[PDB]
Amino acid sequence: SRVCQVTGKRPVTGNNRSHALNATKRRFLPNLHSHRFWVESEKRFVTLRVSAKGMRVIDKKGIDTVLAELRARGEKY
Amino acid sequence: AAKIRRDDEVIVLTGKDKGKRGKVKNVLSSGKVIVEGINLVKKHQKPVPALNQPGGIVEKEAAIQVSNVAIFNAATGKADRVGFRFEDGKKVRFFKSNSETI
Amino acid sequence: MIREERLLKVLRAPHVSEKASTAMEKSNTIVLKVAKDATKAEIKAAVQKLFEVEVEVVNTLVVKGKVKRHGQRIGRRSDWKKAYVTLKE
Amino acid sequence: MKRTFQPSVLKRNRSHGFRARMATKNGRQVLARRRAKGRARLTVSK
Amino acid sequence: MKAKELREKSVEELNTELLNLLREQFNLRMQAASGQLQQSHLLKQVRRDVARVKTLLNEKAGA
RNA sequence: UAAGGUGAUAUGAACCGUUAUAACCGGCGAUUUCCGAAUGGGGAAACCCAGUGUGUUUCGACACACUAUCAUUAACUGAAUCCAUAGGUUAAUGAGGCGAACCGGGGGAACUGAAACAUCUAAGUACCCCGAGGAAAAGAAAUCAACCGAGAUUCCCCCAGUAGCGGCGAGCGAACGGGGAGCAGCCCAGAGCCUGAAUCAGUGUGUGUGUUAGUGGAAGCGUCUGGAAAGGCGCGCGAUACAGGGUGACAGCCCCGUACACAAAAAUGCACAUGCUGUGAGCUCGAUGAGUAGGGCGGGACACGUGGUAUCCUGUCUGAAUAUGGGGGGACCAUCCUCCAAGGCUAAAUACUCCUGACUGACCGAUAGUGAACCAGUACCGUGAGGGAAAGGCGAAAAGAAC
RNA sequence: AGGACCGAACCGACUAAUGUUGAAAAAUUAGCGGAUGACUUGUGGCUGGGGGUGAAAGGCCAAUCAAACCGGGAGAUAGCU
RNA sequence: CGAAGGUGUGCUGUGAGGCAUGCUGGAGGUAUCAGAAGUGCGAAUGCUGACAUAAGUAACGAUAAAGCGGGUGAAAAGCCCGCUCGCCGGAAGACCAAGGGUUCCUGUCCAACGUUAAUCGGGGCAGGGUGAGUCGACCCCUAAGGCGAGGCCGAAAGGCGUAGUCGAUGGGAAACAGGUUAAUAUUCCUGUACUUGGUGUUACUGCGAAGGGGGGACGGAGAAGGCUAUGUUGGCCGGGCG
RNA sequence: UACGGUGCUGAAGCAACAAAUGCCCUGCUUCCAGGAAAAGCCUCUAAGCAUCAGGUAACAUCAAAUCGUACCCCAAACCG
Repeated sequence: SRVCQVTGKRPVTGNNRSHALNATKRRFLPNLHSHRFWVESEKRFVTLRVSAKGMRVIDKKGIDTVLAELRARGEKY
Repeated sequence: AAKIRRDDEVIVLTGKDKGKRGKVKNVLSSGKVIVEGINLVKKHQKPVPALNQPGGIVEKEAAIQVSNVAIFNAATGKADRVGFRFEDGKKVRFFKSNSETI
Repeated sequence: MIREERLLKVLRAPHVSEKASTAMEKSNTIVLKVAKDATKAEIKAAVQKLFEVEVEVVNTLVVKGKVKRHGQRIGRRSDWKKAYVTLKE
Repeated sequence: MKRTFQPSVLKRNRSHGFRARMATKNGRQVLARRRAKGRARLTVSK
Repeated sequence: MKAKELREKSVEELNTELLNLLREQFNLRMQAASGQLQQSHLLKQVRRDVARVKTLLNEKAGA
């Protein structure tokens, strides 16, 4: 669905409050983006569906670490 | 665990025929016995053709309860309560109020 | 084998009726009430095993027992199969 | 005058049958309510 | 028959006596549906004997 | 246990046993058609058609086994593309649906009150969905307190309709602290001493205690009434039993029971001891959880509606220090106080009854009580989801009216 | 040849009468319009509740339609009888 | 040697009420003083049941039409039989699908059902009856459309969809005539046939598919030809002469 | 003769004419609005097979299972 595959950002719900504080139910959607990554360990290009915060996690720790944690969650990469 | 059994000789205690005595023909599942010569009921038998055809007013022996009858002690001259003692390995009946096994 | 047990199990009753007696005197065909599944070949094998006779063909039919009423209780009767077996002369 | 129930067993068993209920989630919910209340004829499967 | 009397028996004889019981069963239900058999009760006990034999067919052979 | 049985309306005919494999009861087995998660494909549920291999063929066919889909592992393979993956096959292991209520999470109303109504209330309630257990959640301080100190969580009585929140309206409503119930602490982020060391899951053996069949079980007679005595009159007896049910009217002494004393071949619940399989025990030392805390924007939760509003959670955009350090003490600042987040495990006290047994009732007695005391979710109505009744009593016994 | 003509089947429903606790919760009788098409019909599908469908009346959606039916919030609320 | 309940009668209190008692009934009721209440009905277009009124009133369901004799029986306008009359005849006839499910036939019955009677019936009760290589289903193939491994998408539920797999209302091979029972007949019997598979035997030889190609394979209107179903007349045969 | 009917015996069994909406016609002619799909059937080879296996014809034998069949079907039996 609309799930960050690295970080797990489920689309949450919320109240939309206008200037007169009239509540209307709305949905918060993450900044999901499909990305093609390069791993020199597999030496190829993988396809993930991540968010920008997830992209910064890919920047900070190694992609070989995030891939093994994704395999620890038993997910698909 | 039944106190009165089939070929006993009993007396009734509550009934129009109180004090009279007879042999037991049958013990039914309801908790009723059939005693010979004691309960007499006039059945108006409607005869069916494809069988023996009496017609008439016939006589049968109806039922009275197990609680009403009592085992005649046949030595004392009146009734007695009966219990279950353990004589040699079969559990047996015995007359109460004197040490007598039936 | 249970095949022998099957052919011993199939045949239930010989059938007695007016159309039964008419077909029996006319074309030497007996009428039998059989089991529920009781196919053609199993019926023919069972009569040729058990009555020790000759058989040409067998005509099968399934008949529905009538929906009777007893007091207020409706009861649909059993559902049995009848087979006309045409013996040889 | 042409009444509203002009019956046929094919549309009847295709719409309200057993398997058309069992293939659907809310159909299985309907059958579970019908069993919990305890009706004799469950659906029109006949 | 009585249970130990079938416990001592052997399996091929168990099968032949099964088939003899079934043939006996067939003759009885044919005579019963014809109008014979004053004694109907025979039929019932015959069925029970078949059951007893088949019970040993699942125990004298193997569970 | 057993001298009586073949379930009931519902009698019969035919037989079984009576001193013991007639019946009834209890543990464990065997069989368990077809549909049904339905599992070989399909489908209008209770049906249609298969295939692979075995071994029986009287040569026309038989009977049994397996064959779904996914997750995980393993092994043969294995493309564009050399490699190597994707993919494919086979096997093994697990999952699947049903169920009354409780619990946790994901979503989430409006009628209604405000004597209109939009903020608010109703209410995170109804309902939908997911998941698990006999309970579940939480849970071992980056906690409260006040310069005094306590020690995880949960639940009940107070505090308290109190401080507060609020078109400051309707309403919502704490905590600190006190008294109880119950008590429990841990391990990884790591190395050398250690390898059956203080435990716990799973096996057997041993004892006891319960459960699933059961056994013994006290003590009385006469007379009048009456259809019948259990009533009245008279005279006795039992009671670790006078709870109760029946018997031809109300029975402690007529029957079944009750108090009481027992009883297991077999199978299992519970704790206890005794052994296997895994597991480390405990020291000396180093470490102590990063796109994280905090922030800017927009929401949500704490009693707290953005308010002067701390705290937690976050969708988005950022971004530390890392014990010479960091949080919290209800804007905020300095000093004091106490604790060490960004990793987890954990019994009991707690809410529940689809169901099993006993026992109780200033609860009902056929228009009441469950809708249903009776063959009731039935008859009937509706395409359907769904709706849904009416209906007890002869007598002590059918002796149910021969003729 | 014809969204041609007259006219049965078939599809409708313009007029009058009888019906109104009917024979019938929409009819019958005597007339009437179309009748080779923008027709009619048998079978089997599909679209659904603030939605479907509509040669458009707010018409039809199981005799119910300016928002179906069934269960549930719910014993809504009622300054009214 | 007679409780509650039912039904009268007589005394009694200011009132709700009470007390005594005849008869029916046939086994329960309960003083006094306290206690708890599902505690008191004439109305709610109240609810359920029973019964009234209109009332022995309207009506008896098409204006196709009945009449007589004989039968059966306790009873005949309605049933069976006969003879006339009358109605439909592009149906009010003969078969089917769909839809019902025993309503079909025989014996027996008339309490309920039949807008009356009923000996009758689609009613009660018992018994009997549905025979398939060729008709139809199932089976092969597909349309609209449904489901749909992977897949894509979606807070969950799930949505769509590829391979496939289902889906006749369509495409695929096969049988006719006559006879017969009360109830079945293109199914049973008589006569004459045809299809599609299997195995083996004989003779000639390349077969092999899921791939290719043809074929299946298709609109409306019009008009004419050839024919037949079928009908009329004449002949032929049988009977008649009223 | 149950009195309904069973069983027996059976002559002719041609011609002309009329003729359809039925068959040739899943034709012919014309018109624009341009008029289903796959299989059984016929044929062609691919991998593979190659004494064979198959295939063709002939002959013999066997099989064709299972389910529905009664009755109404413009109605007293279907929906009202």
